[PDB]
Amino acid sequence: QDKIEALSSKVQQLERSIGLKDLAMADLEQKVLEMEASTYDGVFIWKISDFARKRQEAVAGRIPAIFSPAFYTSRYGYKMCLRIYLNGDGTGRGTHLSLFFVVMKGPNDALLRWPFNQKVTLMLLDQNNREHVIDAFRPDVTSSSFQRPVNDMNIASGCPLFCPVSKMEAKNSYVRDDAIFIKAIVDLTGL
Amino acid sequence: QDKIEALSSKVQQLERSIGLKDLAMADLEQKVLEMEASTYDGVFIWKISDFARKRQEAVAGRIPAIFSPAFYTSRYGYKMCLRIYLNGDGTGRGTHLSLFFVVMKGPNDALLRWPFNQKVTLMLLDQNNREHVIDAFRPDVTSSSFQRPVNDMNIASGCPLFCPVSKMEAKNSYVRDDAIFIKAIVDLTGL
Amino acid sequence: QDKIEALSSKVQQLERSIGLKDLAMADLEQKVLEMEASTYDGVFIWKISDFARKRQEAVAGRIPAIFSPAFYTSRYGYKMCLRIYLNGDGTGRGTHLSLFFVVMKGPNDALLRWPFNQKVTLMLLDQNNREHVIDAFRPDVTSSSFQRPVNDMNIASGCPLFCPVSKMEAKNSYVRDDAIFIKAIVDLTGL
Amino acid sequence: GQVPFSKEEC
Amino acid sequence: PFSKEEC
Repeated sequence: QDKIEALSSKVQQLERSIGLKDLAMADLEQKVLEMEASTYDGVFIWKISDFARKRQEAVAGRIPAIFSPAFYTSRYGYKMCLRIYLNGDGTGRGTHLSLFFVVMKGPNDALLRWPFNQKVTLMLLDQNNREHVIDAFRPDVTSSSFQRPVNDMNIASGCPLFCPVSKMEAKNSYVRDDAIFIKAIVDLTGL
Repeated sequence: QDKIEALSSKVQQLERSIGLKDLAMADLEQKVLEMEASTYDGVFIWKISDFARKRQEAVAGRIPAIFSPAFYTSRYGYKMCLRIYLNGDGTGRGTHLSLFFVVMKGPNDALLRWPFNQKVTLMLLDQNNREHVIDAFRPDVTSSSFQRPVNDMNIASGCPLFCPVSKMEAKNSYVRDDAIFIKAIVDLTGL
Repeated sequence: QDKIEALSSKVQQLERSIGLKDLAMADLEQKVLEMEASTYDGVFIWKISDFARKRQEAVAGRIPAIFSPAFYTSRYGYKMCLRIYLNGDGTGRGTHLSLFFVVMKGPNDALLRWPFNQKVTLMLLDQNNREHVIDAFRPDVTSSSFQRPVNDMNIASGCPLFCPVSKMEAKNSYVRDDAIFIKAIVDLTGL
Repeated sequence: GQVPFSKEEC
Repeated sequence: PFSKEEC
């Protein structure tokens, strides 16, 4: 009667202790991965593997968008990430590959100037280094995308008509080994 | 009764193992947090969060001083960290925020010149970027603080009267978001 | 009756779980160690501790060669590591410490030019900074060691007669505190 | 363009 | 110079 409950008690407590562990670890893993991808010079190269599958999940509406890992303008600069719609968003829904920029809440924001006002250049690399698709934009100092973060992420903004889909879904040099490379360069003028 | 005995003893060694996993896990998280904060160009920005809570543990003498993560002068240069007493130490006990510099035992100390002889500048950043509290010092070559490390950390030295406590326990611009930023700059002349 | 099994079972689940956990924990600690050692400027310094023991395992033929952690030419450049034979290889077996360069399969290999054609410099550091042992080579564009990696690592290539053994099995300044330091510098011309 | 302004996702 | 593979 007491022999059973004693073992049972231990059982529970043991199962609980084991759980609070995997949670912190699943967490720590995510942290390590993020650190592995970050840069601190405003230049970021994002490799998106399993393009075919991710390309489908977007057409089938299962997974419309994907965020990229975060990167920075400098060791203690702004925090930013990218977001892509493999089958278009807004004026690009179903016809283009829509790509956006995202200002994030960083650890040093209180030491930075707001609103964010740096030029941003986005590229879809040609793995045949012949013709990289490129586009750029300057932030609208009045938009709420470039205002100091109250939330983890502000509203994204960028290029809804960044690149035509057909320019992928055929014989091209942007998709090699079922993966594409997106590149972003944040102009550092005045920083 | 060997069945229950076997079980009891099994749970015991099992419990003990989880305990070991916990120590390794914590040991690994500390590691990761340190890789994340480290820099290799002699410039470090230490953000102390939960300032009020930490400021209070200091007054109550529950936790007198705190160490900052480590940073380096170059990818393979000296290893250093900072130490702060939020409620003072020595000539500043109870009246000043005492900030010190610490030469640690680095993995490449045998390739470096000793004693440590680089100018060190320390700052309390004003989050309005108007007037920073700044001070600096050149190492006393004869002191024990700058000799090649035998232990993990040499005896710390720096500024006992770095900044007046009242300069913060009131309306100020150094403490914002219940945090303050400490910046250190190690002159690399001669390296 | 069954209650006894009702525990031996879960307790068997827990051990299985706690067990499958530690493996992941293993891979995580390895990832963290790799990240801790990598550089992205083509300059790498490898500290080999427990030199005597590893020197013996080499002579006794138990452990003929050791790989070094991986480093890079740039944030998104080639991935590389070093391989050393403490008691020699080929034309250097038994008489010289042999040091080779290894090209590994990188995350961005699709964006890089092949074959690998950079000048590589290798050094054995004098912990007295008087006379470092140095040697360099240019890649043989026709060797398979510098073609785009199909496997995790290509055939190593470098200096079989990098440094004479006697030059350290005696009274020298290359071995100190039972450790030596190897340095690698990849010329970045053209990148 | 000079400065195409960015457009918010939607 | 030139490199030599390991044997």
